[PDB]
Amino acid sequence: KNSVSVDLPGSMKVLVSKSSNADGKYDLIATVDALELSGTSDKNNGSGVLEGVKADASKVKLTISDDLGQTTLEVFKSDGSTLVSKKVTSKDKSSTFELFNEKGELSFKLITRADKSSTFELFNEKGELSFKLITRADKSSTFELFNEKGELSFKLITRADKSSTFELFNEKGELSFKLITRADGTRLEYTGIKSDGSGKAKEVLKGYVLEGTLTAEKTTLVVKEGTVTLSKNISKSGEVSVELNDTDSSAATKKTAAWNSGTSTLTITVNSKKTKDLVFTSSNTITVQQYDSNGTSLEGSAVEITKLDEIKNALK
Amino acid sequence: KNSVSVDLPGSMKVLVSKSSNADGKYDLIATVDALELSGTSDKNNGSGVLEGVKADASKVKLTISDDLGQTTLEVFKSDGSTLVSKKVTSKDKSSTFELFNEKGELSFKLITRADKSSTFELFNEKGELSFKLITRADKSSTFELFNEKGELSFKLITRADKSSTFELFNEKGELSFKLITRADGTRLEYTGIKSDGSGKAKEVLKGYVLEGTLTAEKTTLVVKEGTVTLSKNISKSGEVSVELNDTDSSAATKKTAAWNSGTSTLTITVNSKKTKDLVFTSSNTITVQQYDSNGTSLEGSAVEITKLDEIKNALK
Repeated sequence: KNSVSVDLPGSMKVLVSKSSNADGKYDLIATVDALELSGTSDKNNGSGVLEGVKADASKVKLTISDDLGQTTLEVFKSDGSTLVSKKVTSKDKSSTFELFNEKGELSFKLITRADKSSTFELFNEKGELSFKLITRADKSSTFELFNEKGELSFKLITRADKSSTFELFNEKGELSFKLITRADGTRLEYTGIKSDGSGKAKEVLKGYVLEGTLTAEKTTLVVKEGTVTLSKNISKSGEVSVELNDTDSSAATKKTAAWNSGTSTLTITVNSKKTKDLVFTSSNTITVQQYDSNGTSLEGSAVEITKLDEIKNALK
Repeated sequence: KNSVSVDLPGSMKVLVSKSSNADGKYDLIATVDALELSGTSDKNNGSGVLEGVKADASKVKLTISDDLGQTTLEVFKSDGSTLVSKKVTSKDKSSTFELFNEKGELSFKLITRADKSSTFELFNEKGELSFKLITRADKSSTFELFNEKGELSFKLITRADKSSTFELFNEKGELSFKLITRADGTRLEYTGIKSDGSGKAKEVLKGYVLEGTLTAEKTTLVVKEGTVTLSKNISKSGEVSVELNDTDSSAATKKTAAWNSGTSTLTITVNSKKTKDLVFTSSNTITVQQYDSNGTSLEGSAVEITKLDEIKNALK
């Protein structure tokens, strides 16, 4: 009737009486949704057990630890045993919530972190895990889906800059198809992936697309023109490196190339003179600039390429 | 060899040869991803069929309708029968896309409407719906998860203003649990929903919660103090209306109340004078203001209630 209001983990509040009762203990009052829960503690700091019974004989039990460092809120059906919901909170939430179905079986679990990381686990009518939503502080995401065989059937990975990774899984739960949408809407598509992770690959750029294969730790993309093969390689890391071979054997026309990962530039040489620099830009575009008749300095401006034809023209 | 470019549905380009080929027909060129497609048409406008073979013998077929109003893009495996992918675009995107597994069965289907809108659909083992994502033009997204019988298992709706509806379904795919989160963070939840819509309902406001019942047409939330019941009804749509009954028989003390929906104000009367205005606001708060001793005008300011007890003091 006169006493203090302490705060509790979860932004809940408890009023403790500052004067004992018959048994030397202290009265607790707290309002869960619309019920006024009450209890008795030896302690006088707001810790203890509070219980209440709903208009529909539904039991509510609220436990606060000695050091006010944890709260458990349990709701039971009218038989005081099979539960409706369970919420556990420390600091600074740090949280775990559980909703059960009308049957007392678990329907979903939400684990919420201090930084505000979610892991959402949802459970199906058979008691298995159907899907999972992971969210980390920066809002980047993982949506995982499962099937009868207790394996992945689909996964979407989002990053706050839009960029995503889209995956589909085969009969045995092995990856068979992957689509990586970049920042700028450029895409890498992987198809027919095998148990050993080999497959077909395809890079969709602005106005043209490059094709090739998937292996071990790399993707190899290839453009052919007469006797020349230009290769773009993307490693496990996402390391881009470029190479060129020419089967033509006459030192007058044979192209040879040098790659410089520092500047992301492939330099083509013919007849001991530099001819072109191909630049692989951080905007997932290629540019092409020619050198002088000396092959010592670059002339004009770098030219942004539009279509596979122009890539082939620089290889001619 | 080549002479005149034409633009096509689904951001493509065809090179039609001005003047006939070797037989009155016209030669056509288009580049689908990394492949040169070639064809011959009667018409010289950019219409016709273009085929080609990938390096892995997969076959590509581009069909452009005679008026340039439909394109059809298809990829087969070697064998030219079992499809890899099928895109059909029109005026003006307006497009459906389809992807098939290694067996030629359908894996996903993306339909994108003219107004940038889109339904996405994912399939399982016996080619039936696992999930659907429907995104309307104004961003509003809808996620639908189906159980292994193709009844609903989970549904999530996010409106343009971040307000949402979260729904869970039972073994018969009837709704059992509904969570409406409003734009302001307040919530309406409904549990144990039966096959006729009835259930328990809660409204989580800032500081307190009101409890009561759901019915085929309406929510009814109920606070009692002594002989008096105050009822908040939220409708089929979402119209709030409030009513008050007092079982008290003495005219000296019995409350009666007038609802005024245009102002969202409940006015309580006792002994033929007005006493209080409960005002239900568009911020989902309640406020109380007393009348002067005449019961003819309002004294002081309106006070915002922060907990249930207060509503209940108001009702004494």
